[PDB]
Amino acid sequence: EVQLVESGGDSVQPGGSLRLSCAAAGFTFSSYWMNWVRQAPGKGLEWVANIKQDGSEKYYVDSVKGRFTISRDNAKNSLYLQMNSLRAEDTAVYYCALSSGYSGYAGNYWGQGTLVTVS
Amino acid sequence: SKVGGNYNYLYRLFRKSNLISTEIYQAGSTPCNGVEGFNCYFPLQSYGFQPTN
Amino acid sequence: QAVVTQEPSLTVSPGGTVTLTCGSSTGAVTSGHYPYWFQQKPGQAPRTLIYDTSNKHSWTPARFSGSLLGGKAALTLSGARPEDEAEYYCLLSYSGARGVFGGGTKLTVL
Repeated sequence: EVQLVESGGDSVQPGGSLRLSCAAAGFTFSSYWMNWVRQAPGKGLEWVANIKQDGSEKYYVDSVKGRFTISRDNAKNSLYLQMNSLRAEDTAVYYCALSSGYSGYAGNYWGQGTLVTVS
Repeated sequence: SKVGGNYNYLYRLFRKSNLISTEIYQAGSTPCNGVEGFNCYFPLQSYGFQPTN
Repeated sequence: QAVVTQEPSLTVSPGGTVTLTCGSSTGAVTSGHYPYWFQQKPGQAPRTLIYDTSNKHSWTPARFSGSLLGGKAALTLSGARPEDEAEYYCLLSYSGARGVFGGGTKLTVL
């Protein structure tokens, strides 16, 4: 089947940085768009970021502008999200999602989620 | 049919050619290698049978 | 800008219909916003039900539909079941790939 497995979440110190990663399997990676979503506990889903199928373009929610970076390695079937000056306010479960829809802005297949705790 | 709708009956909506597999139907020119989505459709469609139809 | 509104909560008796709604602060919802709907049960990753306005996934119960109403998106249930208790979220696209999620509408079954 189609699966996304994210990890890299941990308990980290605010003001520092954290690199999250997602491994994809069960499908061709270089055919789709990849999306990131975060969900703070007790809250609904927010939108965080995206990346173009060929890696030529990245996209972000304004709230992470200048702080988050997305890139991927299509030879490893995986993508990365790294965030600097990580805020205590940004405590959330981060999800890796695969977007196969028409415009490619939102995911259809979702990973289990990795918890990012900042303290 | 039933009050909340009987959706237990399926029919095939997409196929490569004219006459029980669930292989994703490729509507476009892009291979559908396990993931459904735009131009990659699940071939079956449920009926919506209701007492009010 | 990133304001998407939903009814905070709905309560519907088993077998009854449910109408969940979603709209943006500007213009109106069209196919150009390629709306998505998600269902999240407590303790689980969210599941996508509707994509690109009205398309249904193979794992989406036929009971759900992505109809549009008076300039706003909706997710309609043709017959509520206990298994449907979840928080539902809508997602709308705008001038670019910067989707905005709605606050979320909690749906319970009476």
